[PDB]
Order: sequence, then C-alpha cells, then structure tokens
Amino acid sequence: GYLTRRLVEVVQHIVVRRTDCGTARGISVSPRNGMMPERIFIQTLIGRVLADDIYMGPRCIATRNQDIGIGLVNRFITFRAQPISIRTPFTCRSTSWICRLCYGRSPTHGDLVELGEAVGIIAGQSIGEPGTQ
Amino acid sequence: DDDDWFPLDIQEAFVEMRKRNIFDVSDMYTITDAWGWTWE
Amino acid sequence: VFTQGWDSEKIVDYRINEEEFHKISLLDCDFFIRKPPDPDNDVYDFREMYVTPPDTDIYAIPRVLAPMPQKYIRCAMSDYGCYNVTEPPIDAPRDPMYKSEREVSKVFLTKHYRNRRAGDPEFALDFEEIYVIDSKTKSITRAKVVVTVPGGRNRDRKNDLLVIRDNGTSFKIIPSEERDDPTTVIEKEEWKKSRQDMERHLRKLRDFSVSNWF
Amino acid sequence: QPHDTPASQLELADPDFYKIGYVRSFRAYGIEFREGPDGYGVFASRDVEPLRRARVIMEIPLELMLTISKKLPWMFFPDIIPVGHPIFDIINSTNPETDSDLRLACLLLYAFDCKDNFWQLYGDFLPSDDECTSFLLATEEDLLELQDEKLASTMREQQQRALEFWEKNWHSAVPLKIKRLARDPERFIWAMCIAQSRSINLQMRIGALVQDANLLVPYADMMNHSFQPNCFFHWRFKDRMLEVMINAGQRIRKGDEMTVDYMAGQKNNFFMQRYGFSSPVNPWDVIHFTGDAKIHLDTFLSVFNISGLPGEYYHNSRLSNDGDSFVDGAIIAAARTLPTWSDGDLPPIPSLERKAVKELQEECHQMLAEFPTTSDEDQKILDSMPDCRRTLEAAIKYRLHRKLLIEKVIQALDIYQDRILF
Amino acid sequence: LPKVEQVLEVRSVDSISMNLEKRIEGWNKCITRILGIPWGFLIGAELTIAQSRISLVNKIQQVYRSQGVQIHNRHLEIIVRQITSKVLVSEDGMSNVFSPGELIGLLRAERMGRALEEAICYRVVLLGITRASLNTQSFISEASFQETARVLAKAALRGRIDWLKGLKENVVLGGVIPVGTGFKG
Amino acid sequence: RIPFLEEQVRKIRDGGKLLTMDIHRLLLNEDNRFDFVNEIAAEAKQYVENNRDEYGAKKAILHVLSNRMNDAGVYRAEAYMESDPFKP
Amino acid sequence: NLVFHNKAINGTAMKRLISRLIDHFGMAYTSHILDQVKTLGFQQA
Amino acid sequence: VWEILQEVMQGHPVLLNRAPTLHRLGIQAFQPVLVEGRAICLHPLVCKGFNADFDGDQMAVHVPLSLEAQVEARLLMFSHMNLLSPAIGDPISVPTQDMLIGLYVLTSGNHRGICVNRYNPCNRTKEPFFSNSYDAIGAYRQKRINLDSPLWLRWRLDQRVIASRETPIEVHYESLGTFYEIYGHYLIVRSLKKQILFIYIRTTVGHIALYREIEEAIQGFSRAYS
Ligand SMILES: [Mg+2]
Repeated sequence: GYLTRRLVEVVQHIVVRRTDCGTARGISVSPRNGMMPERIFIQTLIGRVLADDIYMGPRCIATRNQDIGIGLVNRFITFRAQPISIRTPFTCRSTSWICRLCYGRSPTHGDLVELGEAVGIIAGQSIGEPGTQ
Repeated sequence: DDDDWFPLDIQEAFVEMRKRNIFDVSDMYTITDAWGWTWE
Repeated sequence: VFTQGWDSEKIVDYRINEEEFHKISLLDCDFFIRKPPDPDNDVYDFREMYVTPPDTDIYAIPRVLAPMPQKYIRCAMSDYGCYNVTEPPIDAPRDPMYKSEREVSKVFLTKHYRNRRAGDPEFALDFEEIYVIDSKTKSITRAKVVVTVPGGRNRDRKNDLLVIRDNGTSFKIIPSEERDDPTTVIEKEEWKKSRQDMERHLRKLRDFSVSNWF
Repeated sequence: QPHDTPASQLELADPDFYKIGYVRSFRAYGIEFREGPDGYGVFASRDVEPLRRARVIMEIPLELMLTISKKLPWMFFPDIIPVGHPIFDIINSTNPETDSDLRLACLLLYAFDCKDNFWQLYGDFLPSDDECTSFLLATEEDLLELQDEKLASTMREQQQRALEFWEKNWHSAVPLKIKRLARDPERFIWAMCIAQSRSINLQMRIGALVQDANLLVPYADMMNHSFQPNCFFHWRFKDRMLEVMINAGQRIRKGDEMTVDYMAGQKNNFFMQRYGFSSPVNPWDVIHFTGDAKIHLDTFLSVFNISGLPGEYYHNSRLSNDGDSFVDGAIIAAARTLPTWSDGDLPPIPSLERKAVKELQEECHQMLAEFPTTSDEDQKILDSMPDCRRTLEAAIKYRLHRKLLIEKVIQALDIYQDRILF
Repeated sequence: LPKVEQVLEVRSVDSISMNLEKRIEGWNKCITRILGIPWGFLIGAELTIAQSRISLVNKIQQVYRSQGVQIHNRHLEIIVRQITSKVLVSEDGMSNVFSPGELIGLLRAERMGRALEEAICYRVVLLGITRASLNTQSFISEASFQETARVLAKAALRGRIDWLKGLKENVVLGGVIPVGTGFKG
Repeated sequence: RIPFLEEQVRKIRDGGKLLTMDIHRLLLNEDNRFDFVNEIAAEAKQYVENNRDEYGAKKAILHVLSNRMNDAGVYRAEAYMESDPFKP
Repeated sequence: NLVFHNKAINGTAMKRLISRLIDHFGMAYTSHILDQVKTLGFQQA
Repeated sequence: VWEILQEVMQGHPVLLNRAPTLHRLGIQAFQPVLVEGRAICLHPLVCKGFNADFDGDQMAVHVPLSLEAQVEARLLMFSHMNLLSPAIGDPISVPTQDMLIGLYVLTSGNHRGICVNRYNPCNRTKEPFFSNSYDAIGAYRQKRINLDSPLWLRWRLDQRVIASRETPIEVHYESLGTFYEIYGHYLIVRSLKKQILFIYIRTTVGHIALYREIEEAIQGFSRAYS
C-alpha cells in the first residue's frame, strides 16, 4: 500500500500531450548483448515504435514510426536482425510529458495511446498492485 | 554479472557507446561551430 | 529430346522444358518425369527424372535405388502425408486464426493393369508394381509388396486391397472381404500403446514380477 | 409496369462477383452492382434522403488489395512478396518519381501467380484485351486517327517505354519464377494498363505509420467518373478498411448511378491518356485562343447565372433553372478559358464586346476548320460501326467531344451577344 | 518488496551494486582527466545516465521475474527516468547564472553547456522515490504531502507562482482535471 | 444458417446488448475516445435545451445514439425503447 | 471458422483462446462468446 | 411508485465500487435491475475480476447526475470496453473455477485403450454416422448415446482438419481407385482423380457441442448486429 502510494505520487504530471516530440535517437536492443533469452527480447519489443529502418539486403522489413507486433518480432528473430533501434520513454525530449510515439501501444485497446491518457497513474498502479502477491 | 555492463576504461567505452548510438562525433558542437564565426 | 547422363547427383548444366514433364511437389523436393503425349495425362517415362529444391531452377539427378521401367507405363498418383495445423500470430483485426498445410512426404505411383485406360469397362490396378518417391532422401524406389491371397495369377485382380502401414513401408495385398473397419484398427493401435504405457508405469514398483495382469 | 430508371436498362451481375468477396470481410450496403455493354457499375437500391453525415456503402478490407508506397523504402503492407524473390529487384530498379505504374503492374503479375490470393478469383472480372478502353492496347492507325499529334506522340512513347522495360527485365537468362509471370510481351502491357486505369492514390494509416501509397482496391474501381460526384473514398484505420461514403446533404434516389471523382481538376487530355475516357461536359478542358480580343467576365458570369469564386463556379439554379438549361460544364469551362478583362466596376461598352465576340467566333471557326472532318460526319461514323474496337470508339468520341465543346462555346458567345441588350 | 523499495529509493549507489559505484567513480575521474572541455562533462553525464538506467531497469525486472509476475518495461522506465533526470552542479563553480548548490534538469544543463562558455560543472545525482517528489514545479500537492511545513515556508518566502499543470493540484483545488475528457485542445 | 438461433437474437434485442455493439461501432471512426464523448454530450445538451420534455422516448443520450445509428443505414428503435407486449 | 478442438481445455488454453478472439473479432463478439461459454460450462458442471 | 422507479432506472447507468480499491478495475459501471432481496447481484466474471472474497464484501453504489457523467459512464466505464489488463494485455475476464471444470469435462473425452476394452480388439461397430451435429445432440438428449460414447460425424469437407503431424495408420487402396486414409481421429475417403469424397470425424458430443455453441453465438451476434 505504501509503495503504491509513493510510486503514484512520484509520477502524476506525465500525461500524453504531443503526437511526435521530434527526437531522432533510439535505444539499441540486441539479443547477443542485452537479452540472453528469447522471451525477454520478445517482451521488450512488443508495442514499441521503431526509430530506424530495419534493412535486410535491398528490402526493408519495417520502416521508421511503425509499431511492432509479435509477427514483426518473429520475423526479426527468424531473419537474425540483431541491431534494433526502438523509441522509448528514455529517448524522449521532455520530463514533464511524453508523446504518443515514445510511449507506444496501449495494452487496454491495442493501438497508439490517445492524447490525454494518464500513463503515469496507470504505470504506478500496474507496478504497485503486483507487490501484494 | 551476466548483465549489460560497459567496459572499465574509457577508450573502449567510447567505442561501446558509439556502437549503441548513445553519442557520436556529429553531436559535438557549440555556439561557435553552430553559428559559424571565426574571430573567436 | 531424350537425354540420359551419369548417376552423380549434380546439376545438368542446362534447363529443361517443364511442359514435357510431370511436376509432383513434395515437402522439401519436387520431381519431374517426362510425359509422352496422351489423351489423359498419365503416361510416364522413368528414363528421365530430375530433382529440385522447392520453387527453384537448379535441376539435378535423383537417387535411384531400384530398377526403373524402360517403357511407357500408365500409372496413377496418390500422396501420403499428414496435415499440419498451426496457430499463427494475430497482428491484424481479421488475421486468420489457423493455418493448414498438406505436407506430403511420399507419392505412390500404381501401374494400371495391362496399361488399360480408366474409361475401359474392365479396369484394374496392378499393386505388384508401385514406385514410392521419398522427400527426405530424394530417392525413388520400388515397393516390396507381399501378395497374400489364394488364387495366384489366375485370380482376377478385381477383389484386392492394398494395406499400407509402418509409415508407408509395409505393403500387403488382401481380399476385400477380410478388411478391417477404421474403428477396429484405431482401437487395436490404441490398446497396444496403452498396454505398453501401463506396463512401463507399473514396472517401477517393488511388487512387480510377482503380479498378474487381469 | 417497371420503373424507368437509368439502372433498369442494365441487367444484374453474376452473384459470384459478390459471393467471392462476401466470404471475406466485405460488405455492400444499399448498393447493387449491374453489368452492361460498357462494363460494371454501382447503382443504388434504396432512397437515401438528405443526411446530416456521410453513409457508408462499401467496406473493403486491407487484405484484399495491393499496396506500394510512394516514397523510397518500398513497403508492401499486405505482405505477399517473400524476401529473396527476384521480383523485388525488378520493382526496386525503377525511378521513384516518374514510373509508379510499373511496380503496380509487377505486383499484380506476381499476385496472379500466388495461391489463396483474392486476385486469382477477381481477375476473371477484369476487362480483357478486347474490352479495355486504354490506349496502350491500341494500334498506329487509331493513334493517327486521333487527329492530335502531341497525345499520339505521348502514347507512342509510353508504349515504347513499356516494351523496352519488358525487354530489359524479361530477358532469356531470367529464372523461371519471373518468366512464368509475363511470358508474352502483351501480358505486361495489359498489366500496366490495368494498374494505370484502376489505381487510387490515398494516404493510409496502419498502426502508427502514416504514409501515402498507390493501391489497387477491388469493388471500388467499378465506380464510374462524374465531375459532380456523389461518393468519396475514406480510410478507416481502426479496422484497416476502405470506405465509399455518400456526401453529406446530397439526395440519392433508387436507380441512381453512384460515382466518384478521378483526378479532380484535370484536363480532358490526361483522362484520355490514363483512363482512356472522354467527357464533353468537362469543366476544366482548356481552349487556346491566340487573338487579343477580351470579353467581359462579370457580365458573362451574370448572364449565364454562373455565381461563385473563380475556383468554384456553379450554376445557380434558384436564380434561373428552366430558363438556363444551357448552363452545363461546357459553359463553365468556356468562362474559365475565355480571355477576359475586368477593371474595377467600369461598365462594359456594347460596341467593344460586339466587336470582340465576332473576333472570337471567327477564331473558333478558323480553329475548327483545321480538323479534316466535321461534326456530323463523326456523329455518323460513331454509330455506323455497331461493334468496333474500343480504342477507335474512344478516339472518335474524343474528336466529337472536342467539336461539340467548340460548338457550345460558339453558341454561348451568340447567346451572350444577343442577350447583353435586354 | 524490500529489494524493490531499496532499489527505487536509492540510499546509496553502492547499495544496489558495488560495480555501478566503481564504474561511476572511474568514469568521473577519467572524464575529468581527459576531455576537460564541456564536451567531456556532457559525455560523462550521458554515459553515467545510460549505465544507471540500464542497471536499475535490469535489477527491477530481475527482482520481478524471480517471483513470477510479469510487468512491461515501459511502466518501469517512466519511473526510472524521473529517478535520474536531474543533475547536480558542483560546489566549486559560481556565476551569475547558477549557484554552486542547485538541482537542475539534465537537458537544461546540457543545452546551457552547449550555449554558455562559462565553466559549468555538473555530476549526475540519482534521486529517490521521496527526494525526487520533494523537488517539483508545484507546491500545492506534489510537494505538500510529506513535510507540509518547510515546503510551504520556502514557497511563501520565494513567492512561488504555481501553474496548475498537474492532476492532484486541480484535485485539491476542485476544478476539472486535465486528463481524458478534461484535456482540451 | 443455424435453425435454433432466434432465442438468443431476441435476448440480444430485448436485454439491451444492441447499444454495446453500437458504441463499439461508432468508436471505429474516431481517433480519440474523449472527443467523441464530448461531442455526444454537447449534442445531447443542445437537444435537451430545445425541448425539455421532448428529449426523445425516455432520455436524450440514447436518442442521440439512435439518430447517429439511423443515419448510417442501421434501423434502431427510438432511444432504444421496446416494451414487452406480453406483460399482463 | 474457429479451430476444432479434440483435446482437454485448461485455464491457459481458455486464456489464449480469449486473447486470440479479442484480436480477431473484438471485445463486442468476445463478450457474448464468453457469456455463452460460461452458460455452457455451468450447465455441464 | 415502483412502476415509475422502473421506468426511471430503465436506462440510467449506475456505478459500483468496492471499498478496497486495490486494482485499477475496481470501479465499474453497470445498468441496475430491480431485484428483491438485501444483496446486490453481480456477474460471476466481474466478481472474479473484482477480487471476490468468501466474507461479505461491501459495495458502494453511486449514481451520476449530469449529462457528461452519464455519457462518460455509458461510453467509457462499461465492462465490455475494459477486458484487457493494463499490465501486459492479458484478459482479466476469464472463466472461473466452475466454468473451467465444465469446459474440462466437456473437452476431456474418455478412455481410449485398455480402460475401454478388456481384451485385444485384434479378434473382433460404433455409433451410426451422424450427418449433422444437431442429430447427435438430439440423440444425446434422448438418452441413446452417452456423453463419452464415441461417434462419427460427417464433416462437410471444410478442409480445416485439425490433427498432429502423424501419418495415417492404414491406407486401404482398393483396385477401383478409391482409397480410405484412416487416421487416429478422422477418415478421408479419396477417389482416384485426387478428390476428397467424404470426411468423417471421430469425436464425442462435448467437442461438437462447444463448437456449435461458439459458432451459433458468433452467427447470432452477426445477425442481431443487422
Ligand atoms: Mg472480503
């Protein structure tokens, strides 16, 4: 209870306000260095927007500003694409708010986060409620 | 261990952060190099 | 053009016109046997045969492990495989929930009786001459059929039944009167497997070898 | 007795045309597809009173159509080309700005050679090489018969470019995967003709990516063309389905012909170049005048009840409807192309306009006599041939429409010169 | 639960891992040795930020997976960024722009370093669950929840003007919360 | 065409499951699900300001939703009100 | 067009089936499907 | 007054919230139905999703007043719009204990080997070939076949034959050219010219009952939508 009360009070002003902050930086997630098992590498990329085009020879698998589903992760692990650049709350250009593309896909409805959704309260609750069990 | 850890020294830590695209030489610029004056 | 070369498994250094061949697609291979002109396209010629990876133009000579016919024979094709239904990922509002594939593994070529046409009023099939086409070994061999039926050659080949078991490796010709209904063989195999599993489970008890199976 | 409607002249289409789509997530509300001699068309089967918002009549999913992006990274959102297939080397070796129909034609040819694909069943309803109105499948005789040198030159250059592309990409040393797509050089020309006469440019959004692409959508290419449309295409991103929605406020009765706009705001030459279609009521076709005589614009718009800004001219019926039945797209295009002068609120002088109208009329007469034929001769030729080639029919209709536009301009100038003095 | 509470509210950087403390105390020294230009401070701050974020996320995800619960990484990253988004200026450089003891934002500090030539030295400070909440742009709700005594005293002494850009601020006020149906624009 | 399927269809039409489908269908054309709520609230306020007692069959929100569903080609009852004719 | 099942259906199987039906049909269809499954399960139990 | 109360509460949404609001889905909106008693009746799935306890869990009932609150409660806070947990996206409304037990008893089947036959079947018929699942359910309701009794159901060559990667046990290739492929769970009768004549499935009444109920629910939803 106290942990949830503190975590909610830490992040409350974080509300999705803009559609694209305009950043050009993304974190690099690789299985050989970052995620030793495959399940973690799959769970990290589900619902994340790409930051750079993923090329395989002369053909592109997925371009920038494109959501990632389980099918794209399966294609990545089949085609052996190690360097993957995704957009994350760490590479956003603000500490008071986040944009739709930096957050990604909402698991409530299954699309981009709608403007005005309190992602901070949702994150605090989703981190606090598993602590009881 | 068994986690993501940068090297100990800085010389190869720079190549590591360039590998993960955390920083690069194209990001090193001040007002001088930006606004392009030579009398400084 | 009729052309035959060495038995080494490599490219023939040219491409063939597929219009004069039979394309029998397998899981990991595809075969080409020359087809002479005919009203119904069933006349084969095992003098020329080529193997190729699926959807490729790299032709090669297959592995022959049995004496092949050197004459135009009329045969019928029958596939032997197992369906593979998988659950694909759903990343779309109406993505298909399942995927079905035939996944053929062996192809049987049963020569007709006396090379007769299907429209003949007295049509029959010759089970003593069956050619299997393996997909894992790229081989085409003959079927070691076991003809167990009273009558010999004088018996008319209109009351017969080829039973195939053991993953397409056992062939037996029996009359159509002593056949087994599907439920019978299903129950037989299930009973055998269940008894084997039960004897395994119980073997690990100290009261074994002094017990009885009632 | 049967109701006399424009849709009653045609017969109902094959129910398989709708059955092959209804098994997928395709729906058609209040619409009935009807086939005739010219081709298929979409009509209405229910009276749609003036609505406050748009009403959807078609729902075409994404997995039923082809899509190629307009930018440099070619992303096919319906993934039908596996990685490693040599057709992507043909699609990629193209200029990303001038030739976009080549990639659509190649994608259509590949979709024609892929199992469990909708276009293997839909290809039976596309026009063949004898009922297509495109000018790529035409001869030198019909191109010379057009009596237009620039259009004939452009069409010959385009045919040459198509043949050269087919000869350069489909050579002898090509693997069989590509050779079986278009064995004859006429197949590629027909594919280009279908990709050029049925393509739709629309900005689509999937997931988080918003891009503009060229898509060949089924059941929506049957919509005819009209410069006063009744429907428009809309992209729904929540279900990835394209919609055809009636405009808000327009009243649709039973038997009406549902139409959309192809290339809104273009000349009548590009229509004949791309779709092989010509209309005499085009409100944008340009007539070039070399004379220096200038008619008055505001009086010319007031006499014909053409009220509106220079960008949007409409005929105001409630000013005069029965009196002005002459007011069609032709007079609008004339008022847009006639050399006009306007200096504030200065009133026009009848002598100056009476001297300018005769100069305009003699210029129209000297430019009309340049054609070897006349109007009545072409009008008799068009119906003298009951069943002729579609290209020759399109060419003679193009010539007839040009001559009818000139005649309409002359008659409108006469009405203006005789009605300016009330 | 105690592991999560002590890795979130960091008592000391060596408490979660001595490797991180050793790496930071090597980074700062070797980046003061070489690259004395503000670019050195910038690259050192970026490296420390990246390493700290990665280590914290990994430790939290490991302590969560050990029990069997599954939580997506975005919820963790939202809090982790707020934990380590501020930098602390050293106590040896003073000018008319900033004071030796201040807690300024990371992006603001980097942009001032790229803009101003005056010697500005800052070291990444890892705030805590409680400490980061006590330093916010509002004093009504996000600051007056724990102390309620000095957070009002200092605010009344400075004459702070608070713009109601939060949720609990408008909750305490009584107006419409700018979230969801209230978020206009 | 399942023969024994009219009972659950009548149950859907009577219990009030049509509105749960209509809301989800209307939320398929709007990007934000908050602007849609605001627009429906504004339309309901404008419709209840004109005629107080004549807000519809029973309420105004259901009336607005029925009007929005009837302008798209889907016949719906007036404010989703269908009494039971078998009530003695 | 649902997959025909001939094996036992435990809790994880039902969870995966619901997660796939939500993505293939939507929440509107899934609510009624789950209600009917609940009714049939109660009747059988 | 009760009639007017029913007419008022006919379409007015009401909000229910548990006293401990531990989870994020603890506050939901419902449509009130006039019931007799001193206890609030809720759906089993929502009760399982709201952390139901053995003890009496107190429920607070709130009624919105303004139009905006009613629109928000009817369009956002309903249960059919929130079925996926915000943690990772798993369905929060899953069948409870009794429903899972019923489904398991339905789809479990029965014994297949030594537990159904005493002696080896190598020395020596099943239920008649049911052309439709309706006939099978009718025979089960008439108490002529048991719930675990195997039967043959004629499948209308839907080609969605669900099985494993297992070759058939026997292939009876006759002389005329029509061979029967006998599998562990189904039978495919194929003629000479590669034609699937008949397909029969060997299953029980529970599997076909579940399949039929799901298919009929889908079809009834699609029809009531129109
Ligand atoms: Mg309790």
